[PDB]
Amino acid sequence: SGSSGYKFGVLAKIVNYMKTRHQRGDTHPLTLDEILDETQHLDIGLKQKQWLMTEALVNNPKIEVIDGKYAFKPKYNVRDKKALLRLLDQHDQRGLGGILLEDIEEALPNSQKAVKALGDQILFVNRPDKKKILFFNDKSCQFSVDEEFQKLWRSVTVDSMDEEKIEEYLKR
Amino acid sequence: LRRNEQNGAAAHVIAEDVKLLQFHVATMVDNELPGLPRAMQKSGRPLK
Amino acid sequence: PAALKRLAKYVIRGFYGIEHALALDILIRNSCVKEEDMLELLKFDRKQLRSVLNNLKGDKFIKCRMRYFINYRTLVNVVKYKLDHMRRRIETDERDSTNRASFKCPVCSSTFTDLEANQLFDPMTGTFRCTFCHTEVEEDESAMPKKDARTLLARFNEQIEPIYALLRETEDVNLAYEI
Ligand SMILES: [Zn+2]
Repeated sequence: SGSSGYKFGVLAKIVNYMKTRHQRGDTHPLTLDEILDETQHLDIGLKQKQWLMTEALVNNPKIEVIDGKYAFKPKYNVRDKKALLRLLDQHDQRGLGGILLEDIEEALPNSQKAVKALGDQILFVNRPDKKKILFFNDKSCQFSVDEEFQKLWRSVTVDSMDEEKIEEYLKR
Repeated sequence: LRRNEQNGAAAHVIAEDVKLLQFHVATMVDNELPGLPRAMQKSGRPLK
Repeated sequence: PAALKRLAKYVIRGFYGIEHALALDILIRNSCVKEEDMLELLKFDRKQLRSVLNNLKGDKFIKCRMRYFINYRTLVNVVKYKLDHMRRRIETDERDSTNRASFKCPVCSSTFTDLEANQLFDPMTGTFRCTFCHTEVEEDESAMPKKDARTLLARFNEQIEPIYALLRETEDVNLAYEI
């Protein structure tokens, strides 16, 4: 099991505590000692604290530290919960690959945001039920009209050929 | 089948319902061809 | 070109459902939009992205051009075929037939044509009456009408044409570009 310091998954609790304040909406850069104080694991011993810095923090792929104080690492972008309409305005960005896991916790429940989004031009469609969310605008240009699905169902020729020739003969 | 094609057809269902229709039409012609399960009336009664 | 692309966008937005129309928002930029690239361009659902690609393979919008990276380009004439099919549907709605001739027996639910009247009618009381059913006949009049429904269906398809006039004009501009 390689090398483990004190209690198992002390780093995982440190990551959870860093995540909790950001979801709460109180965001501050925290030094490793400060996160340990929040977890109440600050007295883990000098060797164990050194082990966390040398191996546990290094092990994380996305770990980010501005300088003296560590910064939120799972999402580099701050969870503002605002300017969603602006994110939609850039269609190429398409909400900067927004994820459902990032949402429903940025600073409010997603259902409250969804009610605001439904009133706004923003529209929410989820191809994955819980994995991710997509924001898009179809505009008012699209028209339901009459029996549109039946009209598409009538045109099932696909590979069949000479249907266009019959239409051309009527056009002549 | 018509109701599905006319209204909200998934199309995966359409492939299967084709099989039910094809199976049923074949059963009218003969009830026991190779493979082709003998459609029964009730509690194992092969349809005449 | 841009004319054909805009034309397509209008129809495919009001055609395939919001989720499939979203696929065609990235397919409007018909380029190297392989399923791999479209897992970062559409960020859909892998197998479900492929499922709706087969829903757009009934019209082969991007021609599923096998290029491994796959490159999709829209050279299909299906978009022109679909608007022409809508015009054909308007003519079909106009030709739904008309009431024709009827006196209907309400009780037995049998309907009789006018030449049949020379036998349906009663000589002594001069009162139209049924044959197999013997109950007094009722002239269809409003009952069993194919004329009111035919006019209404034709009107509904015609109502789409002013909204579709912009798409028809875009098709005309594309035709001018072709010639
Ligand atoms: Zn009768």
